[PDB]
Amino acid sequence: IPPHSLEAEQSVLGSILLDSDVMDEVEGLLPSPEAFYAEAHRKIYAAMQALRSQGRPVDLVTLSEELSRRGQLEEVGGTAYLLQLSEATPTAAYAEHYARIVAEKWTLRRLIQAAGEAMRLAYEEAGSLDEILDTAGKKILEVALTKTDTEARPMRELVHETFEHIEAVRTGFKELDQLIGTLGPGSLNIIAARPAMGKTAFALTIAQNAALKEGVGVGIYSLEMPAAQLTLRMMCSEARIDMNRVRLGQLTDRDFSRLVDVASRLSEAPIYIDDTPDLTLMEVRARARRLVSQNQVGLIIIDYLQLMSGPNRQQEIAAISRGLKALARELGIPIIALSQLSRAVEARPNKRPMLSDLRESGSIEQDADLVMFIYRDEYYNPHSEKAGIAEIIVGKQRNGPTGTVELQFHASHVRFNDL
Repeated sequence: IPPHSLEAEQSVLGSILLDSDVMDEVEGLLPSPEAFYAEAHRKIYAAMQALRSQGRPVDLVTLSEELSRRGQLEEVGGTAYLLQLSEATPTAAYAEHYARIVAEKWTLRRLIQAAGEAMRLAYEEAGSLDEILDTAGKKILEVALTKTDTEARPMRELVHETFEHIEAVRTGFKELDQLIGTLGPGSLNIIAARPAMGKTAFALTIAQNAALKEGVGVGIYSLEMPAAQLTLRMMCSEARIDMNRVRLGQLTDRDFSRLVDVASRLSEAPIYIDDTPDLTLMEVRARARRLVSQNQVGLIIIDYLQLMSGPNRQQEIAAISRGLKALARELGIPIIALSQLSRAVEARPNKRPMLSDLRESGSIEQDADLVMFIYRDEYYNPHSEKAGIAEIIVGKQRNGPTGTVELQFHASHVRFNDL
């Protein structure tokens, strides 16, 4: 008994016949013929597009020519139906309006199908519970995130959307951003370093710059430390208070209000932290979808990869990174995954990481769009003069070349600042 609007479909086709220039507008809201419920209208529309795909004016004459060629001129109702579409509407000025109706009715049908797909998957019982729930959620979430079902999208549709976007997440580090640009939609980004190098501190800075400055929602999978503590660290770091040394009864009335103010700014940030300790890939996916749909979220951080479970430790990690790459794509947002490195990195004179070091943790390099390492000279040389300086080595990216960019690191309250 599927939702549709025969009148709106007719008005759309009819108003295109009255003025083929509305086709611009209409194709925006109705990119794919599948939007049309009536088999007939779907054939008509597909032919009207091909006529634009050939650049020849779409009217009552050329449409019959194109249809009868393919053969459906009678299927669609003859040129008499075509005639009726013309007169059944007095203007072309409302094209957009009727298209919005047709577009919306389709989404409902699209949802009906996705839901029915989930329902059919549960009955079958083929595949583990995790796999069922994963596909069920992917289908449903696709209805809201993808504009069509079309397997291969036409360039015209694609160009329209990219151009629409260029008439209108960043790391926040001005010099790094120059080198790598933004962390693109649907990308896996990897921050890898030896433990205690400051990946988390680094990641949380990005999280704050994105959420507080750019105003983009950011979800954190804090697999290692509990949410409560991660929150204390952000407050205390910002407010310049070493919570590990300084006790409560040792706070000045001044710097106390100071962290209440730092706590005020943080409290308004759209940062969501999930600290469930031992998540599988499937679980992270399932949670991500719930998070992303309940909240405006443009960034996800996994801290850190090696603490995730499997359903060979290299192969589990490689299956995880692959699944995260997929997730990023499915949601159209960047995902940061933090990664630990082997002691292997340290068994050589030049103790700084390089892309090669990653093949030790499986085929992870292949699925990461960006790879950034963190090296500090203080880590392997208590004396050595590069104290306050930390270096971020872009091992792999697509917006520019490789390169080491340097930032300030104050070990005191564990922060990263521009140079």
